[PDB]
Amino acid sequence: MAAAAVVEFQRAQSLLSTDREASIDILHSIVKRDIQENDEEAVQVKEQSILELGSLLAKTGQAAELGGLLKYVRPFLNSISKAKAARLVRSLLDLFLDMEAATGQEVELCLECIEWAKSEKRTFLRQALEARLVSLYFDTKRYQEALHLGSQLLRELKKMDDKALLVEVQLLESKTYHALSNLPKARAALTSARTTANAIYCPPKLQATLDMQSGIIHAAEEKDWKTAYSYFYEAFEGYDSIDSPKAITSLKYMLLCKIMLNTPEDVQALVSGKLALRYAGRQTEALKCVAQASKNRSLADFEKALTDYRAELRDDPIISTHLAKLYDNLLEQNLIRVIEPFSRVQIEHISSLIKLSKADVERKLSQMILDKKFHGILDQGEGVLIIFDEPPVDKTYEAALETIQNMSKVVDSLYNKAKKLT
Amino acid sequence: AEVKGVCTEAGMYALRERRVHVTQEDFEMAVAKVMQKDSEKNMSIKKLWK
Amino acid sequence: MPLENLEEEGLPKNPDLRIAQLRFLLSLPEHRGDTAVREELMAAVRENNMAPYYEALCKSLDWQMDMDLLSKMKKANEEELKRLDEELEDAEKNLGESEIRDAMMAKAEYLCQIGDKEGALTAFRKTYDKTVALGHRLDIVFYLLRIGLFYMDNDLITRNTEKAKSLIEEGGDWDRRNRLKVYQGLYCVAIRDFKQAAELFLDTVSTFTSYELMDYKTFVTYTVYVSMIALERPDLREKVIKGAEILEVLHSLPAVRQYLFSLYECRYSVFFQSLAVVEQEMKKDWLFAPHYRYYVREMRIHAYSQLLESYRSLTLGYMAEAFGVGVEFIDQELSRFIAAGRLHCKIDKVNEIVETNRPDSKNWQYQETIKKGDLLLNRVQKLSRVINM
Amino acid sequence: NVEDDFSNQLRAELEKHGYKMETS
Repeated sequence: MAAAAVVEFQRAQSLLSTDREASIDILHSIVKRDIQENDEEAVQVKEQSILELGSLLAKTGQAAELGGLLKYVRPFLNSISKAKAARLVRSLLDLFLDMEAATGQEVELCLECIEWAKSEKRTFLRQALEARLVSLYFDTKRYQEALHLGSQLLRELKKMDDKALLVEVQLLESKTYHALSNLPKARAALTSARTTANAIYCPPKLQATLDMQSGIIHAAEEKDWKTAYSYFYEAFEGYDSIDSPKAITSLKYMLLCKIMLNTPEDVQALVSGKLALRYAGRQTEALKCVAQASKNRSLADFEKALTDYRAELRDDPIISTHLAKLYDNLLEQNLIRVIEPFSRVQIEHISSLIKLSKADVERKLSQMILDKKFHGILDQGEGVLIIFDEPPVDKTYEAALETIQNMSKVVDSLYNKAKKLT
Repeated sequence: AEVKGVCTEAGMYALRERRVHVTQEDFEMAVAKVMQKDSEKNMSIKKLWK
Repeated sequence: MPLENLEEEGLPKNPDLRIAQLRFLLSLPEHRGDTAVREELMAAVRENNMAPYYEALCKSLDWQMDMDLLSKMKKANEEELKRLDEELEDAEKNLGESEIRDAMMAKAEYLCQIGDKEGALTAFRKTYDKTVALGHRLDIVFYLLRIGLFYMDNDLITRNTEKAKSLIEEGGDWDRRNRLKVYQGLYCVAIRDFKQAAELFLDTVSTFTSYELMDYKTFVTYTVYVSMIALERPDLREKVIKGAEILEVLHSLPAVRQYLFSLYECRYSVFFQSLAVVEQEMKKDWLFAPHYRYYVREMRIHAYSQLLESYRSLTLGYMAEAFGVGVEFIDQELSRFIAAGRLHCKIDKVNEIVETNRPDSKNWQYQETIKKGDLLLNRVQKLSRVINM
Repeated sequence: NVEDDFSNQLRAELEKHGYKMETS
């Protein structure tokens, strides 16, 4: 049939050369073909056919018509009805992630798939699809939908099976958990994933995912920077080959560990050539500008980098969370130095020293009183910040308070037995 | 001892999770971990056989 | 799962948008065969119309009963009645433990549907009594509890939740624990202790995966309204806003999410109009509260607290605009609130300072010590008096 | 006696929307 010749090949070319209009008539021949008719010989033609379809899809130039074509991948997979169908899937998943065929159509196609997978084919094929579904939902920021699906799979089997592909679902689940800011459920999941990983048995794409997740948990959450970074270096090198969007993230993350550690030396070295230049985008400069801002002790420099760079910063949920934690800490460190005399320091003198703007400082201080992240009070009626000085003993009141509460419990017991007298 | 070990091991994973109770996901993982380790220690005709 | 029914009841309680929910409420007894029972659930709704039925009026907004609702009820009791008798007969044949308790539950359902509330409660006790595993005993308490929660009669709810919680470690009925967590939070909202509800709900989401009980997502949304009402910002900040629960769901949260965002931004005009929004969408959507007056006092006092906590001085205009509530109103509430000392403030209206005595100072620690301390003297005197003669 | 706050509920929600414009 078609696998990289005739109808499918003609379509590939048609997207690239002409227009989308041209591709439509062609695609109808390919959908029809996939349904029960397939290349059943595992002597080249077959792996090429699913693959060639994966290249048309994730070509991309995406539009609704192409989404419809994506829905067909599943009958093409069903028709094969062999062991070889599973290997084909694993290979296929990366093309989709780098470049979507369309976000809305793909999530739905995957949810359908899982049912089919559990039944007819092997758990090797089942594990692989779930990793696509979970990654897909995560970018959509339906953080719950992704976790719910992944967890459904784990729950059905773990009785004696682990596999490299099964770990990958769990790596992607950890990533979703890191973005919410929850380490426990992620840490439990990390363990199972690293254990099968120790002995390599995987293509470069799985290795990089295992390295990147181990790194996010170790960097921000557990707080060992040496441990986080080391995994990131491997993750980049693995990511760069098969992937595009993934590789971008991993390089920024490399810079991120070292920014928190607050050494400039490492950040600068990492920015520079390992394979870094190609994936290095506008965000290398966001990460670089924030490092200088922490170092220098300027809060103002930081706010600015966030605003300008924001779309890219926001898109990967993990990055945003990390950047946010970095922001709350910077803000607290810088304040302590200016405030320190106590008394009635004017909001304006501190503002100048701190390296902040007038509008920004007022707001930051306002949040802080409530949080009690400096233990002062802000006076908006006079336009001064007062910091609470040490007062005379609270101790006297507290000991009285404690004694009187214990006696009140006792009184309640004391009365009941007394009832007997009268 | 192996069955005692599966129940106990399950409870340990659930704490990590931030739970106070086991789930299915932990219970099944425990079974695997105790039995494979036993089969690894006990066998030694398996080197590239069965 | 029947938690939807409680959401139907609640919205009419405050008289605002009642109309649509009234109809939806009416449909649930047809299914069940609950005609009589409905009048009892109606009581909980109080401070609005709920009186019209096929056996009553048709004038007010609350929906008429169908001819069909009545007929279905006749069917259901006949069928229940038939099951009970049938279940016993099967019990003689085989094992005593499981089969007999199932029979007593049939009897309780039958009495509970016709409307013999007292009768249902004596039967329900029977169920509890009969020798089966502790795990199975729990399953039977959860149905009555939900029914109890509906009427919002305090006594029924206390009993079930309290025994249910004991059993968990002793039996080892950890699997049941999941339904139970949610059930503990329902109890907790149901008394006028929104304080308990705020700590309870937040825990409930993390330990819950699934085991025969309402969705994960629904709880998170509900967690936010309890969390805010009871908790002040440093507690709130750690728990929900940094915590997992709220972020994962994302969508369906805007009323509540607007509250948290505004509170972070710390522009009080924005926080106050979102207080009102979360009150209308979320807070009124609960029937819960044995005196509604407590719910209203706590939402106003919390929002007020945040504004006053941040600043030792404010000008009157900033404070007054931020609340958005009247001079008459602000004053009227303020007199009640100050006594408590959660606010601990005073208004210099003629120079235009809103001063705060500080609820973190010596003046505060004193207010509590004295208040407790004086009442203790009166008490030593009452105890002392009994003892001498 | 009975809390004036209840009566205040209906009145307070509505006030908020108008008030912010009316007065600074």
